[PDB]
This record gives sequence, structure tokens and C-alpha cells, in this order.
Amino acid sequence: GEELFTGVVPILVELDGDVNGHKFSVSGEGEGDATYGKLTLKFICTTGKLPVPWPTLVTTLVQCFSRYPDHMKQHDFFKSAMPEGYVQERTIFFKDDGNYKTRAEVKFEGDTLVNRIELKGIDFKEDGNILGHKLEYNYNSHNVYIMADKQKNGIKVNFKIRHNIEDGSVQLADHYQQNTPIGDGPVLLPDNHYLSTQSALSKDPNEKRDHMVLLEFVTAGITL
Repeated sequence: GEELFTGVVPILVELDGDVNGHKFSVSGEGEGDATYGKLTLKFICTTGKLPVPWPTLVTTLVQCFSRYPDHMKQHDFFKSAMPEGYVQERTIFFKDDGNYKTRAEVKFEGDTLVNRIELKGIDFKEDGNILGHKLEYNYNSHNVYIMADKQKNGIKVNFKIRHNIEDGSVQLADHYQQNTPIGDGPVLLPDNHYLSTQSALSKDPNEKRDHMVLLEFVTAGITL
């Protein structure tokens, strides 16, 4: 599965969402170069205006593109599940607000790495930070904690995202994630470790559709 990521791999992302009954779709295209832990993607809201802030969707919108140091290669669950793929489920709890529940499949379709996602958001406040579009268009760096989930033959991941608001407060988004293989082939169950992630958000000055350009670098690390 690691051999599939030695070069530049095209990526396709499709999200079908519904948040407090607001339906929307997002499509994304770009490419990933896992040797450098690098992702380059452009996402479009194909249904018109996106009803939630772009930053709230970043985690949902392919951890197989992380750079795993040579010394940690035995801990790369994400690549090991390929090409058959993995199921990625989350609940994201927005503090003092609603939650997203997502289910995605990440796998190859021919040469393309595809991330197909369904998202449902419930219990959001209609003039809160999410539905009221009060989050800054930026993104902090942080560490993602990966643990084996031996019983489920997969991993559990927990992490908190802090979305900056212009008063100097943050909107917390607490993530609980599970990943399981689609195939029944062998996978790598890791020891506890983390992914250091950084994300830069931007706009295409020639793009009239509601969109997000995203550049991300991710490198694993482990404590000895």
C-alpha cells in the first residue's frame, strides 16, 4: 500500500451534506505527495453558497498523504489499508453549538485517491458561530493523536480544533474519529503517535463560485 504513494497522486473529494436541514454539496480536486506530506486541493460548493464556514469542513475534506518518517513506517495504518481503503467516521462537537456526524470512504478508484463523504449536522444555533458565519478564514496548526483500536482492527483518533473568532476567543471543535479497513487484508496497527498538521486557506481570484483553496503539510512523529 505504501508503493501507491511514492509519487504525486490525484485526489477527488465529494461531500454530501445537510446541516439543520440546509443541504449542500462540495467537490474537491487536487493532488497529494506523501513523500513530502503535502496536499494541494481546491474545493467548490456546487449547490451555491456554502451554509457553514469553510474552516469547519477542513478535517472532513485523506490522512494517507501524511509523511511517515522511515523510522515510523510500521505505524502508518492509512497507507496499509490501500488500495481497498478505509472507512472514516467522526463526530465533531462544536462547543456551545451543534455537532457534525460524518461517514466517509477513502480508497483508490483507478489512479485517483477518492474521499466520498456524507455529513449530517444537527442542533446548530441559527445565529451562532457556524450558521452565522463568524469564524475567521484561517486555520491553526496542531497535533492529531493516533491510537490503535485493536478490537475494531483499526485506529481511534481524538483531537480538538480551535477556530479563531475575531474577538480573540475560539470556537472549539472536539473530534472523535474511528478508522477501519474496507478490505480484510492485512493492516498496520500503530503504537500511539501523532500527526503534526498545518493548513493554509486561500482563494482563487478567478473563481466566482464559493470555494476554498487548501495547502496542507502533515508529518508523523513518535516518542522515545
